Amino acid sequence: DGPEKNYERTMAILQIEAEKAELRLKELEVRRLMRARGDGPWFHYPTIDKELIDHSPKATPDN
Amino acid sequence: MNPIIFIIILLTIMLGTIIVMISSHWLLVWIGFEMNMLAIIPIMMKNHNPRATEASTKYFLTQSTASMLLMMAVIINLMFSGQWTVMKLFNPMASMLMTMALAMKLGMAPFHFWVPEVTQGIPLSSGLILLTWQKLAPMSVLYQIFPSINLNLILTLSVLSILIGGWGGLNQTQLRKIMAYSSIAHMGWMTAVLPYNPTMTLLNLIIYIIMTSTMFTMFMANSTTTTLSLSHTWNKTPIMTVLILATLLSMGGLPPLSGFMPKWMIIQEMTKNNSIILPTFMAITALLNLYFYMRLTYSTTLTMFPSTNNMKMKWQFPLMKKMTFLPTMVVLSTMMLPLTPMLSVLE
Amino acid sequence: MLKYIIPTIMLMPLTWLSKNNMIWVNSTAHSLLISFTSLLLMNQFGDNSLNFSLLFFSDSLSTPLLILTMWLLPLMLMASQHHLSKENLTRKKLFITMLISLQLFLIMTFTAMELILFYILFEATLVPTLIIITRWGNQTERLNAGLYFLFYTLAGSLPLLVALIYIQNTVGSLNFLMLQYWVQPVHNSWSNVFMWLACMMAFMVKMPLYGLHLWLPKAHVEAPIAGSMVLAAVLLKLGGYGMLRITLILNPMTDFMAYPFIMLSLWGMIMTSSICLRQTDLKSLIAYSSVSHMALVIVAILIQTPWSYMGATALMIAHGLTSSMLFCLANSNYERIHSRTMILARGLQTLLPLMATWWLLASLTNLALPPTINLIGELFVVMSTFSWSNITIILMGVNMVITALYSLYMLIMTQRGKYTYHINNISPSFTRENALMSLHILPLLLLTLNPKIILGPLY
Amino acid sequence: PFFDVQKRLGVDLDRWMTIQSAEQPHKIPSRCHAFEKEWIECAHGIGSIRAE
Amino acid sequence: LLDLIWLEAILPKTISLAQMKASTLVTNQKGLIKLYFLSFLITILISMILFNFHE
Amino acid sequence: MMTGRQGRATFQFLPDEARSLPPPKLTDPRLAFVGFLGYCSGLIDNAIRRRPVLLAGLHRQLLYITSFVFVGYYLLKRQDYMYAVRDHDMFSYIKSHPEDFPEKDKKTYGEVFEEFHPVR
Amino acid sequence: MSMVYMNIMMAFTVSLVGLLMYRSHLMSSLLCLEGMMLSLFVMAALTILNSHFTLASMMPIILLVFAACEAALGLSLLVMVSNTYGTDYVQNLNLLQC
Amino acid sequence: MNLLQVVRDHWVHVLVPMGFVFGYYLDRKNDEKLTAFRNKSLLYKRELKPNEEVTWK
Amino acid sequence: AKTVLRQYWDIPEGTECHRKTYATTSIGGAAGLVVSAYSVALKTPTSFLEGVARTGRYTFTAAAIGAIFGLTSCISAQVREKPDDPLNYLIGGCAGGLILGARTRSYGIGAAACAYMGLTAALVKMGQLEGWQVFAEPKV
Ligand SMILES: CCCCCCCCCCCCCCCCCC(=O)OC[C@H](COP(=O)(O)OCCN)OC(=O)CCCCCCCCCCCCCCCCC
Ligand SMILES: CCCCCCCCCCCCCCCCCC(=O)OC[C@H](COP(=O)(O)OCCN)OC(=O)CCCCCCCCCCCCCCCCC
Ligand SMILES: CCCCCCCCCCCCCCCCCC(=O)OC[C@H](COP(=O)(O)OCCN)OC(=O)CCCCCCCCCCCCCCCCC
Ligand SMILES: CCCCCCCCCCCCCCCCCC(=O)OC[C@H](COP(=O)(O)OCCN)OC(=O)CCCCCCCCCCCCCCCCC
Ligand SMILES: CCCCCCCCCCCCCCCCCC(=O)OC[C@H](COP(=O)(O)OCCN)OC(=O)CCCCCCCCCCCCCCCCC
Repeated sequence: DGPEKNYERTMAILQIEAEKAELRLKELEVRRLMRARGDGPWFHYPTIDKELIDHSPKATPDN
Repeated sequence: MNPIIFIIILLTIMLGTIIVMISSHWLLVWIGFEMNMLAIIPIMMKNHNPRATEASTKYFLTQSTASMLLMMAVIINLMFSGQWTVMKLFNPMASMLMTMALAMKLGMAPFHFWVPEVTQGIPLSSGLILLTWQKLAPMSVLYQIFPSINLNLILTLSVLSILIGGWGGLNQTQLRKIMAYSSIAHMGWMTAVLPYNPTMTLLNLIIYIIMTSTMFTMFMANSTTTTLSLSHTWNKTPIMTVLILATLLSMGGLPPLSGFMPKWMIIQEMTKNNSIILPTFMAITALLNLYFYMRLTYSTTLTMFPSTNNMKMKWQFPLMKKMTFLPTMVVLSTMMLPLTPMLSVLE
Repeated sequence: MLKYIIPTIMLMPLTWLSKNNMIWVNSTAHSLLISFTSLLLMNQFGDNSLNFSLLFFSDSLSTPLLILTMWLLPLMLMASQHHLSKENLTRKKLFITMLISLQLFLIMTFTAMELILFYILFEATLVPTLIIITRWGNQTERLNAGLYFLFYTLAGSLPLLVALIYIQNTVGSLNFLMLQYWVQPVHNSWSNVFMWLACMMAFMVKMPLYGLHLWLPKAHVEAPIAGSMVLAAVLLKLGGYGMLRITLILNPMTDFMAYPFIMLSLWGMIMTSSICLRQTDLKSLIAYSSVSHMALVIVAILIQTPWSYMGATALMIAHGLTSSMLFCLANSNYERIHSRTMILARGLQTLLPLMATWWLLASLTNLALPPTINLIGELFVVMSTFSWSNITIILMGVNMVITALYSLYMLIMTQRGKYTYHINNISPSFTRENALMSLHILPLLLLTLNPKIILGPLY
Repeated sequence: PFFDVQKRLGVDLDRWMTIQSAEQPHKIPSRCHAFEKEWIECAHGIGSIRAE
Repeated sequence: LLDLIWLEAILPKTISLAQMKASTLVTNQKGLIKLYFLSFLITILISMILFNFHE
Repeated sequence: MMTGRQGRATFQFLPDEARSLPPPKLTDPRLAFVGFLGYCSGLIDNAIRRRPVLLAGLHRQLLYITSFVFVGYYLLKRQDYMYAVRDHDMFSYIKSHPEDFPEKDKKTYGEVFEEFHPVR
Repeated sequence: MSMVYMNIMMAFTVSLVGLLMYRSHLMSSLLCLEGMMLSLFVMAALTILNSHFTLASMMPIILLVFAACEAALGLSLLVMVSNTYGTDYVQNLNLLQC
Repeated sequence: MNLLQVVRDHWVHVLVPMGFVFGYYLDRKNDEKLTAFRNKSLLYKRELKPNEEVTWK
Repeated sequence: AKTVLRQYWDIPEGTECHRKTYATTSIGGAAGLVVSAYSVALKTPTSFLEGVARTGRYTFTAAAIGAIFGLTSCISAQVREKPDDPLNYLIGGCAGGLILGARTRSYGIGAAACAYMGLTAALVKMGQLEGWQVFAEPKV
């Protein structure tokens, strides 16, 4: 292969690897925030479903 | 046993575990454990000898004590939260009790003494159920309550399990005792990563089950339960010695085999959380397990131990044991590392 | 690299599907053809490395190591087929399979772009190497040798795994090209001290570093001849190749973290060279000779100069051919007298004239006669180490005197004097043995004509 | 649940008994019905990290 | 003095010796239900009094 | 971490949104490796039962390859779906929290000071 | 908490200590196991009854049923041990030591 | 027999040579996936020659 | 343990050595009692006085190791005026190792205990300086 093909093949390799590296650093930062704040789709630990509640008038009034 | 009754009992062992895994209610989780314990005792007793009776009794006492502690934790949780949902516990005392109860059920150190003895005292097929299927229900519970688990407690149980499992296996010549200590050591890896990434707990569990299932199946194929009886395999079924070698190296966590994958992925998750000392200690201590796996490979595959004259009679008959799924399991036990990214299906 | 990986993989079905009596002919012929095609890796550029894909690349450092690796496979098949002649067919084929799998792991190891891909293949080479030592070694001690080999390597390489993953979390990549541009200086803290040790100890154990070398005299001595050839010629150089790569991300801490390991190497080379003078086992002497030579490579890598890096690359290649030749020469006597004791068979020049010429040529390259590439590598390292500190010339000078002494002591004891009277089975050298020796020494002396192709990326 | 078979199949195996503010026989309310209702509705959907 | 002795003693021989000793302590058990469950009681008491795992 | 995803259709192997992703190619190198594992399992099955390894029971060997490739195809579809979901979640979060992921004003090497450590 | 819980929790603790500190009879340890269940039944019933958790009123029954079934299994094992050795002493159950 | 038996004796000798051809071919296919900067680097970018359509393949 | 450790790390290095020693003696003494409890439970003593003798022998050894390490390391930090130095612990850790050899009456164990306890103690001090986490809290 000539130097030009290897040179520009290297640039294509570097671009992919640089893009993956930035995404890897971004994922770690995103995970740290989500786990700290709980405001994301990850680390979403379930709470009790409120459709289970019965809203009918009960046997007694105060409830 | 009547074969139909044996099938019904196995299906009940599975039903108990499935109930634990689909239940949203703590009472149904407890019932699943009770059903599971009831159904497994007969398969331990099935060969009727004093050793099988002692193992069944030791197992019953350990599991019943664990299940009472589990119920105590559930009731304390009810008193402090007024609800039964399988989720994070709402009292630190309840968390400690349930964590200890599940550690007792898993045979984690220092609640481990029953695993070597119970495994030794029962047939190989029963030991296969005990060391693989029986881990599923306790792990599935730990998977759901981990946010409320005390970090120091669970990591302490993990470190001790890796240490005790590694040291315990060094002094063993019985195959069933070796697999019991290997199970204890592998247990510590699963729980060590649980606080950080429960998905890697599942990955290690699945791969551990596959490799352990492969080992028991090959031990059953030749009816070998001791190191020296396994050392005759080269002069009966040479291919089995090669398969045993590959699986033992895989269980040792050597690249490029499948057993390296869980160790590799657990180390990654712990380092992402700035846990450097603990994964390094765990990785080094796991060399103990590699040592007594390698000792087995020396007596089975890499050298030729003395045979007996009557072994010549065995040459004239074929293997007639079923060895179900063995070709598939041994391939998965060894050749899966190139497919490691597939672990995302567990997410 | 697929043009080398796939043909290497095909050696396995070739071995298994061949006629029973053609397993050695077929595998030897086609492994030589693969070795011939490896010369296409010599398309190196002055500025940029030859970067094939996301997974693999080759620069002037890995290219000579790859050519050596692929050259060694046919030589090992030739060296093994005599002492495996009574092995049953299936076990012969499995022996060849282990050699092929080792070559596959090695050529991928030397071209891996990502340090964690390098790690997996770097550990992968353990498995076939352990099997070769323990299954086909001859003595009881092979079992113990395998354990020392395995656990010395893993004790070091498991901390390396933690370090590498830590680096990927912090930098975002372990791709070696990326690390050349994103590398940051290492601050001097206790935590970085142990990162440095984690990144280096695994490679130090494989060199081996003096103090951590006890596995080598066991493994190199108990292995079968093919095992010794690859262990000394190539596998020791994984440590050197790994150090040459990973030091990129360890500056400037290497300035002071090098001192304890430079002292171990500079003093260790004199210690191990002295040991050679009193060894009674010929194979053991050759094994201790390797430790002394690799001490120079460790020192050269740690002082991090353009001259020391060229010298280190040349020495690794030069030592690979020489140490493999010496093991093959020693093995040819062993196949006759069935002992490794050096004083047992004397005066062999009288009985085996041409073989005594190979001994002389092997000895002269071992003591680095100019203009051999053994001398070129050693000289470049001595030059750079003199600049690091003039006083080092004393330790380098003493080592060269001792090296000449044990190299010619081995020659004189075995080849000269009077033959042993009762040893009467020294049959003439086989064509196979003579071809095996000349396929070591001929390439070694030819490289003297064009040394630049083994001087590495700093050339 | 580890495997949420109940939600997939839409069958209520044991959810009916998990909380005290769910439907009861003859609409008998638990003593803390109002408090449990208010806590469940507050924490619903936001996850346990936020809810704590 | 160095190669065959001290370089063996300071690392492989001593590390190997310690693991063997630890292994016999772990595996020298009497197989008694009474003692194993007595150790459980110690574990639970330690976990609360010393390490406060219940909090 | 992704257990409670807002759009997690629970206990579904491949939720419907996965159908928007390109399927694995039948020539996928990972699928080819899965088929190879199936072929190895077929050879091992012959070996342990002492049949001629390469020729015995070609029907059985074919079902080993097919079943591995068949199961492998769906596992790869889920694998690719789970990484697509991870990226989708990551980018949505970054958009919703710009204050946490600011674009850096990044300088040339002519402006930034790096210490020189001579190697001598 | 209310005063009664102190004693019910003490009873569970006492029976748990009794369970973990064996003497000789395997039977005496099974009784401690049943004692643990009795204290759980009482504490569960008190919590459920006092809170008027109506649907949970069935839970103590399920607890009792499953624990009695597990006690039947324990008694069966004890009888098989007594058949082998002629006593229910736990010191005879030490074969698996080796 | 000629041709046959000869082929049965010596057909294994195509394996490694066909491995090299296949390995060579796959190496070219990987190069077609790394064309993002073909004729776009600052060092070598140029106008295409009249007939020519890509500077390298 | 949480409290005794907190007390030890509150005292600045190379000062109030008497209070430093009291903390390390308690940590060592507690470890000895824990070891005694498992030993007595798993290897039944022949008699009640035999078991009390074993407990005293194990507890005294651990407390003696804990006292010397705390005393030796605090004094080294004082005469060198180097509070934040791992060498102080390295010295304290070896002194505790030599005590272990003396109690076991073995030179070999003493030398091995010196080397490994000394390095372990030094690593502990490095970790405190650099904030190394053994049981790291989950973050990501
Ligand atoms: C980071 C830098 C790394 C570089 C420095 C590396 C230093 C060298 C490390 C050497 C490791 C130990 C030595 C390994 C050589 C092989 C050991 C050996 O062969 O000893 C033999 C000894 C005799 O017993 P045995 O062989 O079983 O009897 C015949 C029945 N087979 O066998 C035995 O008695 C049992 C031997 C058990 C030890 C197995 C090896 C495990 C090594 C890891 C130690 C784990 C430590 C974990 C402890 C944590 C708690 C403190
Ligand atoms: C036999 C077993 C074989 C295995 C061998 C294992 C070797 C492991 C070696 C690990 C040692 C790593 C060093 C850890 C100490 C901390 C290093 C540090 O951060 O100190 C910094 C300081 C640098 O000093 P300075 O150069 O003045 O600073 C720049 C200004 N010019 O520090 C300095 O002053 C730099 C000097 C550090 C090196 C000290 C050398 C001690 C003397 C040589 C010993 C040779 C090795 C002895 C091995 C025996 C083992 C039994
Ligand atoms: C129609 C009937 C129904 C069944 C049809 C199913 C067919 C497919 C199942 C797989 C079988 C593949 C074909 C196997 C051919 C075996 C023929 C054979 O055994 O003869 C031996 C032959 C010649 O050997 P010979 O010269 O006689 O003696 C040499 C002495 N050493 O030696 C040979 O030449 C054998 C060559 C090796 C066999 C081919 C290897 C195939 C590799 C498959 C890779 C799988 C990849 C999957 C990827 C899929 C992804 C989509
Ligand atoms: C000379 C030193 C001067 C004194 C200072 C040191 C003492 C500090 C105070 C520690 C508490 C006392 C420790 C004594 C424990 C009991 C010793 C013992 O072995 O008891 C005898 C008994 C033997 O059983 P057996 O063979 O059946 O003979 C029966 C004879 N009556 O043994 C058994 O049955 C074993 C079961 C009972 C023991 C349970 C384990 C708890 C005791 C562990 C040791 C103490 C550590 C725990 C307590 C710390 C708080 C004080
Ligand atoms: C001291 C410096 C340490 C600095 C921090 C780093 C911690 C290092 C941890 C070292 C762990 C050492 C483990 C040694 C195991 C003992 C092995 C042995 O051989 O001891 C035997 C001895 C019993 O005597 P023996 O004859 O063997 O058996 C009698 C049978 N009836 O056994 C016994 O008598 C009982 C053994 C108890 C050993 C416990 C020692 C721990 C001491 C902790 C002191 C540190 C204080 C806290 C410091 C906090 C700030 C750092």
